[PDB]
Amino acid sequence: VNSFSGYLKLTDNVYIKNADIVEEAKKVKPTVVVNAANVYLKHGGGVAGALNKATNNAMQVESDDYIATNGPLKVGGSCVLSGHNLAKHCLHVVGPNVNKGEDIQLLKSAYENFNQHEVLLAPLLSAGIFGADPIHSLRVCVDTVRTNVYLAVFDKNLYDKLVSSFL
Ligand SMILES: O=c1ccc2ccc(O)cc2o1
Repeated sequence: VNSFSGYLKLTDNVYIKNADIVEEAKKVKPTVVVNAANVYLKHGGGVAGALNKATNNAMQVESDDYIATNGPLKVGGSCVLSGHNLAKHCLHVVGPNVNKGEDIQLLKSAYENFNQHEVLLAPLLSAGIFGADPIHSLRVCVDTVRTNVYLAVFDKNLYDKLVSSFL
């Protein structure tokens, strides 16, 4: 049993809810929240900007030190950093950004990072301002992630379309 509430079960391991991932993280304090990161960990907008704002910019300060030491992530890659006030850990995962021309095949590689964690609160990778089709992102998630993933979908309209089109 875990603390996640109000989710719709899609598969053995994947759950979905219409929720603000920031508000959900603040309520649950999950072991792992996933950030929709870029390779520079520049948390300007979308999920990343909202998560970082909720940490009062402490996520960005920590991320800048990580990049100064390690250099940029790979598209499809990840790193584990603090979850600050939102979670124990934040798994920063880089899905391909269609609005930068990145290979959508890298979305599966991005979701493979989730398998290193038994339970996660996450957004749909490469959705929103990353430009991918969220229906596709949900299909890749279900077909790639084997650990237990609780997906928070920001738009109510999109949530209802993801559920009503799910195979
Ligand atoms: O300001 C916000 C608050 C949460 C949030 C959550 C997801 C997203 O794509 C954008 C967002 O912007």
